[PDB]
Amino acid sequence: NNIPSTKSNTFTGLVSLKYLSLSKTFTSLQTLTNETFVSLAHSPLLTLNLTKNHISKIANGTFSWLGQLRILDLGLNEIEQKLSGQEWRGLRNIFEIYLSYNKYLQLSTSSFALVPSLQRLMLRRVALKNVDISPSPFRPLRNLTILDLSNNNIANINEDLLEGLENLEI
RNA sequence: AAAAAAAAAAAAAAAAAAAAAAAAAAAAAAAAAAAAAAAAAUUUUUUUUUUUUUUUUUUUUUUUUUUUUUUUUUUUUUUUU
Ligand SMILES: *[C@@H]1O[C@H](CO)[C@@H](O[C@@H]2O[C@H](CO)[C@@H](O[C@@H]3O[C@H](CO)[C@@H](O)[C@H](O)[C@@H]3O)[C@H](O)[C@H]2NC(C)=O)[C@H](O)[C@H]1NC(C)=O
Ligand SMILES: *[C@@H]1O[C@H](CO)[C@@H](O[C@@H]2O[C@H](CO)[C@@H](O[C@@H]3O[C@H](CO)[C@@H](O)[C@H](O)[C@@H]3O)[C@H](O)[C@H]2NC(C)=O)[C@H](O)[C@H]1NC(C)=O
Ligand SMILES: *[C@@H]1O[C@H](CO)[C@@H](O[C@@H]2O[C@H](CO)[C@@H](O[C@@H]3O[C@H](CO)[C@@H](O)[C@H](O)[C@@H]3O)[C@H](O)[C@H]2NC(C)=O)[C@H](O)[C@H]1NC(C)=O
Ligand SMILES: *[C@@H]1O[C@H](CO)[C@@H](O[C@@H]2O[C@H](CO)[C@@H](O)[C@H](O)[C@H]2NC(C)=O)[C@H](O)[C@H]1NC(C)=O
Repeated sequence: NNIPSTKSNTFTGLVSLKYLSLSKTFTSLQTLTNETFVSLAHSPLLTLNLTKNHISKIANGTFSWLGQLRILDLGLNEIEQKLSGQEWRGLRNIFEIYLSYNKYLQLSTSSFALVPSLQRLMLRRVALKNVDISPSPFRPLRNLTILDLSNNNIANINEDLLEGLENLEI
């Protein structure tokens, strides 16, 4: 679809919505703030698709109202930002992360400490850099089961990386 | 009482020529020093500009194989309008 962007009360009234797909829907969503998904405050969403939406920047607390959100898809986008952890603020019980197929995703020591209840995490084709800092960004995470960092040209990995990820299987 | 010649002692003052010394200043010659400086012969750091080797990401191009559709020119054959 070709909707420019959402409004304050676009999705207001959906008190039972749990499956939402917005793939290749928004063309004027270059920058994401915390006033986009405000309409879904009362929606117990479980799946969220946002691929091919030309997402390039998200603000702190954008998904704060998505407390019950478990599945999110931000792949196939043009994200150009520095991860700090506050981008995933408000995710009380999140299941997995879809941020593959990007061009720049810089990781920090606290980029993922806010949400430690993940299950899967793949960063395929994101060109991530500077993951040599200690402690590792994945240290707080405990229930990761699938971890993919392929097609990103990892410069270096140290001993502190992949520490304590006992639950990992793939 | 006083004045003078030969012979002998002389005490003081003003000058000088020498010897033995001693402080003071000024000249040099050697042993050191503290330095603000100067190079030269051995180690190496940081930064800028660039060379070579090696491992990989993105994009583009060539070829081969497989496969889905828009068009088809053929129809060996089958009942026919
Ligand atoms: C959505 O994103 C905007 C943009 O970052 C957030 O606005 C920012 O909010 C912080 C926190 O309040 C502000 O920092 C501090 O604000 C207080 C006033 O509350 C002020 O006294 C401090 O000096 C400091 O500035 C920040 O200025 C503000 N920035 C902008 C551009 O608005 C907003 O809070 C976010 N909302 C949610 C729900 O996440
Ligand atoms: C948002 O919607 C899109 C479109 O429906 C979903 O894309 C689909 O994603 C799945 C899983 O990534 C794809 O399945 C896999 O496809 C690859 C080829 O890309 C194949 O090699 C695998 O064996 C597997 O079949 C699926 O093809 C793909 N469909 C389309 C039309 O792109 C996307 O998953 C949705 N995001 C969600 C649900 O979070
Ligand atoms: C969204 O949240 C992140 C994480 O809280 C914010 O990043 C944080 O920004 C502050 C203010 O710049 C940083 O504090 C200072 O950082 C400098 C280094 O940039 C450091 O030298 C100072 O001593 C001080 O700590 C904080 O470190 C930084 N945190 C992280 C994890 O990056 C970001 O500003 C927020 N953005 C918005 C729009 O609200
Ligand atoms: C990490 O995974 C474990 C195992 O799935 C989680 O423990 C479960 O937590 C739920 C909800 O709190 C309980 O209903 C289950 O009974 C727990 N299972 C076990 C075997 O203990 C744990 O909560 C996860 N960690 C985080 C931070 O979410």
